[PDB]
Amino acid sequence: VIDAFRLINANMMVLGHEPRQTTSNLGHLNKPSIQALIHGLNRHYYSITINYRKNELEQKMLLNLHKKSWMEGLTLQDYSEHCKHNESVVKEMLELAKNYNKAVEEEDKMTPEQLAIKNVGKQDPKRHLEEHVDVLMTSNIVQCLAAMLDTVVFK
Amino acid sequence: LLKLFTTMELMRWSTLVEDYGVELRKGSSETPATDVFSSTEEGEKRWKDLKNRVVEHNIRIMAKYYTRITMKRMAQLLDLSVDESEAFLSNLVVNKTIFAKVDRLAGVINFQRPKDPNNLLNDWSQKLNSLMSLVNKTTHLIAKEEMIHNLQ
Repeated sequence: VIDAFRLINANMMVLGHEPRQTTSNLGHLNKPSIQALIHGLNRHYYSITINYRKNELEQKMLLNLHKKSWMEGLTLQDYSEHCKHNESVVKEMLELAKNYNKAVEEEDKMTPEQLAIKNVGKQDPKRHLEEHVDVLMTSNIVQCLAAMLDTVVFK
Repeated sequence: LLKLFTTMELMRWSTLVEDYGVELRKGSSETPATDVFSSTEEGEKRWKDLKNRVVEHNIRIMAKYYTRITMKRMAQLLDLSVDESEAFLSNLVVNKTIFAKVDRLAGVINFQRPKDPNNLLNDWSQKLNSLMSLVNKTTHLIAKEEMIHNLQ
C-alpha cells in the first residue's frame, strides 16, 4: 500500500482543474481506512501512477532461499524417529474413525451450519483422516528413498 | 593408583592387590603410615570393597568397548569361575551397574542387545548423516587453500 502525492491546493480539486494538470496519468483509488482518507486523498493530488523499473537479474536475487538444500534433500533421520512418526499418526487416526462411520451412513444435509451439529461436520473426520494419510505417506517415502540412495552412492 | 583405573585397559585383581599393598600401607600422609580407607588395619575393612569394584569396572569397560567376547576370557580377568560369575551377573544387571548377558556354554557375552532388526536399522541412518555434514565443511576450507593470494 503506497501512494504518491505532489500535493496541490484544495481549489484545484473543487474547480476540476486538477485532472487537466495530471494528464499523462492513469490514476487509481484504494481505501485502507474509510471515507475520511478518501476525502484527504482528493484534496491532495490523489494516486498518481507508480511504475516499477525491475528486470530478471534483480528478480533472480529475490527468488533465493538455501543452497543448504544440497545437504537437506539427502538427509534422513534415525530409524527410531521414523517409527515415532508412524506410531503417532496411526494412534491419532483411531480417534477420528468412530465419527467417520456416521459420516458415511448419512450427510444428506448440504447446509453447512446444520451438518456441523448433525454428523460432527465441523471437526470433520474425512478432512482430517485424509490429511493424515497424506502426511504419513509422503514423510515415509522421502525418508526411505534417501536412506537407500545414499547407501549405493557413498560406497 | 589413579592412573591405572582412569586408563581403560583390561586388568585383574591378582596383580592389583600385591602392588598397591606395598604402596598404600606404607604411605606417609602428614607423616605416618596410617591413612585408612584401604591402606592400614582399619583400612582393610574398606579394602574388601576394592576387589568387587575391580570386577564391576573390568566387565563395564569390556562391555562398552567390545560387542562380543567369550565368557572364558572374561573369567581369567575377573578372577572368578563361571558358576561364581553367573551369580554375580544376576544382581549387577538389576542395580544397572552394567548391561551384559552371559550364557552357561561360555561361548559368548553379548554386550549389545541381541541381533534384532532395530539396532542394524538405527546404525544405517547415523552412518549416512555424518558423511554429508563432513563433505560440506572440508569444501570450505579447501577453497581458501587453493586460490589463496593467487601467488601460486
